[PDB]
Amino acid sequence: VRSMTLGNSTITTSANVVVGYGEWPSYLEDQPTQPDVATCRFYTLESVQWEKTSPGWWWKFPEALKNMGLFGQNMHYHYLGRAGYTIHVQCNASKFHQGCLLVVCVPEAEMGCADTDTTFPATELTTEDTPHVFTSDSITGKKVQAAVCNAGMGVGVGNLTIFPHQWINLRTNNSATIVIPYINSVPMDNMFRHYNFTLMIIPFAPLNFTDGATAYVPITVTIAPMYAEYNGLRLAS
Amino acid sequence: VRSMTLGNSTITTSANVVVGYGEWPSYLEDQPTQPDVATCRFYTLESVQWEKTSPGWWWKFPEALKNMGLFGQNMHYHYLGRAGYTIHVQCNASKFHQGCLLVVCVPEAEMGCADTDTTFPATELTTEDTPHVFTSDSITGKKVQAAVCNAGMGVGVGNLTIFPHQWINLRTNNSATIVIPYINSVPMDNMFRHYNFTLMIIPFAPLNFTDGATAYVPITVTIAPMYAEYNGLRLAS
Amino acid sequence: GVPVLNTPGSNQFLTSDDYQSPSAMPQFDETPEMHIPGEVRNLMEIAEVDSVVPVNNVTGKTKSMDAYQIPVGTTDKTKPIFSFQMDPGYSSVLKRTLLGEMLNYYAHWSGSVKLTFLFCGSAMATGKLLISYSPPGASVPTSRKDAMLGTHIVWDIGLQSSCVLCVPWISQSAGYITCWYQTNIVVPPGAPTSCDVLCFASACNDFSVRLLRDTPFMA
Amino acid sequence: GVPVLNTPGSNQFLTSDDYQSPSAMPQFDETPEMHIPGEVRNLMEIAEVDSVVPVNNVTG
Amino acid sequence: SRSESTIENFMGRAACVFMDQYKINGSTDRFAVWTINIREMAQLRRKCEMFTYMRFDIEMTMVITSCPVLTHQIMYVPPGGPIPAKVDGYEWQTSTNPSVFWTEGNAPPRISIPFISVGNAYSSFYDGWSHGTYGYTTLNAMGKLYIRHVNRSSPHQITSTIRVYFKPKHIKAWVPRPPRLCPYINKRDVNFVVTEITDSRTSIT
Amino acid sequence: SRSESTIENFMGRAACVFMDQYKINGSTDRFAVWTINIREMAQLRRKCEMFTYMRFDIEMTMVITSCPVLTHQIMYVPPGGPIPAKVDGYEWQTSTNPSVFWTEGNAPPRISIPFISVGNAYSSFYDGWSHGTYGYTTLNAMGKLYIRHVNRSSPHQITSTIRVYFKPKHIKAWVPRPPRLCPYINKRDVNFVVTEITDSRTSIT
Repeated sequence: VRSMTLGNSTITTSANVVVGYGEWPSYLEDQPTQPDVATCRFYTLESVQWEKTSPGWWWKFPEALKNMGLFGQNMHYHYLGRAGYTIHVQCNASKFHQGCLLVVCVPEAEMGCADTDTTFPATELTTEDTPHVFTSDSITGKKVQAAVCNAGMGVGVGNLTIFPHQWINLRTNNSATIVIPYINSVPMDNMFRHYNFTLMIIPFAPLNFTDGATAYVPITVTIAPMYAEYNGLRLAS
Repeated sequence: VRSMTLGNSTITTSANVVVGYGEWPSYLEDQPTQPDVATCRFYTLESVQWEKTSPGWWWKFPEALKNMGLFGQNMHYHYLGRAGYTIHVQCNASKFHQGCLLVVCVPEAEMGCADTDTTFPATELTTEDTPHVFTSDSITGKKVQAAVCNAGMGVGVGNLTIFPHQWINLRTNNSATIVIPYINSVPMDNMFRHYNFTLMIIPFAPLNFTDGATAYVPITVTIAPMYAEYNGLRLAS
Repeated sequence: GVPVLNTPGSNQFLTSDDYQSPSAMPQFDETPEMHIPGEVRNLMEIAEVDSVVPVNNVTGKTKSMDAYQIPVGTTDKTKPIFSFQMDPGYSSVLKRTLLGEMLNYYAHWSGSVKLTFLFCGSAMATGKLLISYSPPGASVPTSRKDAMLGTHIVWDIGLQSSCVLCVPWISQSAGYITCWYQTNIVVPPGAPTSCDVLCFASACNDFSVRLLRDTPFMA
Repeated sequence: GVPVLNTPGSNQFLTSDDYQSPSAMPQFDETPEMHIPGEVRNLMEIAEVDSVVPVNNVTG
Repeated sequence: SRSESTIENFMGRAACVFMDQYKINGSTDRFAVWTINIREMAQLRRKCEMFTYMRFDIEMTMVITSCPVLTHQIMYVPPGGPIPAKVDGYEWQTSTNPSVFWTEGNAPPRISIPFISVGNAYSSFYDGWSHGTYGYTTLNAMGKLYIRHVNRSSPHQITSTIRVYFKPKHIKAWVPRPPRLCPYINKRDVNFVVTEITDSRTSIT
Repeated sequence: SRSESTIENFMGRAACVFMDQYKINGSTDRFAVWTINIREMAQLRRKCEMFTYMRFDIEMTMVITSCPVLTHQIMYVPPGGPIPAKVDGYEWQTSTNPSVFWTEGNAPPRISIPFISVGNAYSSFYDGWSHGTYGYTTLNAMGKLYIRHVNRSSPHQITSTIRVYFKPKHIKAWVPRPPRLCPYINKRDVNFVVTEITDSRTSIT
């Protein structure tokens, strides 16, 4: 039950870590300044209530870390940047609870609008800290088509296991760890207008319990931006 | 006068063996199970009455071994298979009998229907243990065109000596042995719907005798499936 | 100059030719290649990834998450739990997976299919399920006894939560995989009785695919 | 480029020519050759086999 | 001295196996199909029926005439390929189906087809069933050859006749077989009329 | 045995991605534009949407028909190039924009385009904004293809149809992606109708 510290933060943590595409995050006219101190500290988001009827959730990064301290602060100051995003998901469920989650990262998860003719106004995709829930049936309007069985992208939700993923089976384990080594074509991009990957958590087997147990299971997401670097503000020589 | 045993069966047996195309039967995602015990035992068919007016006979294999014990039994259980088919033909004729047989195997002996416009209903080709006789003249209907001078195939019956064959001349010898090393393009095929070769026995010089002798000569056919193998029923590792 | 004969096939556009072509902008200096994680050199690297198989694709629920969930625990032992034809192509259960959608681009494919069954019930629940595989020639078992008298694996759910099996001879009447209640799901007073099972089909490390064709999915 | 003269016989289809031809599907990977008994490399292997001669081919 | 008696010298030579015409403007008469088989020409069929199993590559050379500059598309579909039912069917645009684009006046087009069977050899004879239908297997399936004018229309009426020359290449054959005595009745089956072994003679002497 | 399952064998094959016609004499119907994208053909789009990032060179082969000797100019403008708004616009004479001059009757013209992106790979999917507009980036911009008759006029009315065959070369792909389940609604966006995972079945057994 080793607990790892990192910065001024510490989290308590089946030590099975999934490294996205087998590559670990690394560094790299042009002059990048990298802040090793801070940024790397764990940023624990608010826990989500997983219930019998919960269809799913998704977060879009780096924009989900918009208000998370110095890392979000750096996003405003620096035009360009890149990071590595260790993600810890800890279900925290009792033995008498049953369920199964897919924790998957899906880089460049372009989503489709509900009303096909028109496009969504830029805030149906993402709010910073709060997740966006999926839906059980089709929806209409100028919001993202958030129906599971398609995961908002038009692909099947069953064969969405090709991305960096982890399975949380409350029977076996309650934890997940995924490492996402900055997948992008350009070496640096603007964090505000570009979403590198979309952490979405989808229950394949729904939560179930008997009448005495707690009606929910709170899922906690923790993000540590690893090897974050930006552009150089100061003049070259 | 050496007698060879094989399995629980024994036959008494001019030790001239004809190996079809000079090749001996041999073995060979995919996993084949081969039954060495049993199967290889001699399967003696019912003897046929050869008379002055007998035009010929043919058997289609492996389907002629449909009811022959475990080998026929395996054909039902296993989807795919292949075998080698040592064939012994022993005329058993007296010195005062004269005649000449052609014992030939003819792989892929596709036959033609009597009424050219229509096709035969799948049972004019083969009944399992009983042979199909040729005819002396042309016939009509939905049965195989079984006229000798063509052997049912459209080729001449005289130049049908190019296949694996043996000559039984009652003046010289009464025995024949042919080995047929599984001629096929695909390495395994369904025994029920595919006929690998057609053992046909054709009298070139007819049987003749004087009034005191027996009016017939019984020809005995014996088949031993050699190096038979099938597909693997059990799950792979 | 040199004497030259133009053979038949000159001045034709074979669509599938591989001749060197004159570049529009030779002067252009291309951007240097950069390391991007996830280099894809083969498509059987895609088909070798396990994906959830919609076994419960009944008429009512193929537009929800319930198409993937195999309901177990509520429950006669006479009828099997599930049953589906094994071939990825032309079988609605495995037709649209990572494995099946790659195999619908190819006319001929031969290999082995690995199935993984994950029990998604409570940790306190226990029981036994009998998974029987019938070879392509053989008929589907009618009872649990006839399924036991064949190729099967008695999977203890309380002991282990995953059961892996690699099916051979999957190439192009194919094999049938079935599941039977050997033992009902035994549960304490606190844990819920009804449980779910997930399936995962993938390549069993061969899968040779030979003749590429067009997918029958997009019109 | 190189100076080239087209001789007479260019752009003709001689039916019995033996030129290398552009394959329709180069990508296609052919099935590996398998041993089938009875390899035929010459037709005089067929004519060297004895066959029964219809000497009594009278009209009837 | 018997060099020419080899299978390559015997089997491998081009023959005009398919004659057909197709109009440019006007339904199903605007293209030619020809499912590829060795049983089309009766002279070439007698040669391929001397061997039970054959293995060869195919080189075809089309000869197209006519009665503007005309361009023709010769589209070859593999044995699993989509077949067009109309001249404008989307199946002509399939990338998987290789096609040549030949414009009139140039050397005739030539397309080469490898050994595309699933098995290890093509079968000249199949003693067995599909289930069905007798004597037919899908192992010796070689595809189809759809041919049309790529031109949208012409003011005049143009009818183009195409000749296909089929030449086996790198021939390999197995299991010799007697040459066929009786004539051919149909192009799909092996059915025959009972014929005499040889021409008659007045006496035995 | 899986040689043909490689990306080059899978992605790299020519497909007829653009059909258009253009009259010789008479305004904006006298030339063809076709901004180059991989989202034109629905069959080729499904293949390029299995990978997030792709890197390839382009070899195009135009197939031009007609209904004097006709000469055609196929002008390719780079992603920063000036675009003509009329057949006689000065932009056709730009030296920077490479163009082929093909006269009718010869082998079809072939032009090859390198990897011209600013980034390190083309993006099949872009989760982000231009400022704007969602899902659009200027990194996977490949140019346009302006095609006209160089002939000043003709006494008759001539309408020439052109087919463009797009073949990726030296393909490199990254980050596999599941194949698309739902059909395509529009050629610019990724919007879809919620479709079922698979065809239904009577029961679970």
